[PDB]
Amino acid sequence: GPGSMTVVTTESGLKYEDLTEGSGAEARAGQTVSVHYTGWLTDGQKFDSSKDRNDPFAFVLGGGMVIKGWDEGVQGMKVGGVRRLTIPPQLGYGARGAGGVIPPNATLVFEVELLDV
Repeated sequence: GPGSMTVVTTESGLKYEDLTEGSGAEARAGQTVSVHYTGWLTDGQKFDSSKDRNDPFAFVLGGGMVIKGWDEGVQGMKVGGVRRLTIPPQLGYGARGAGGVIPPNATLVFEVELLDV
């Protein structure tokens, strides 16, 4: 209403939006935690959903198997927290893209949800 639909952008260029506040503990650099990522196309079509495959992305805050948006969200989110990270095709898959599912010049959205720390 007063300005909740705001858009944040880091030095990298990516943009994300807070979905829900976590009701547990916050993650810390060097700590291992398990989170779920929900892929979404520019139209809103879910091309990827680890939640459906029960394959939660578990890693330590500070690794190198994720993107700035992920790290940034991990260094602040808490157990049960929900954060939507939106990254462009230039800072995401690349000018090459995946293939049909996620072509170039197409922004991709990912929903990160903290499961446990």
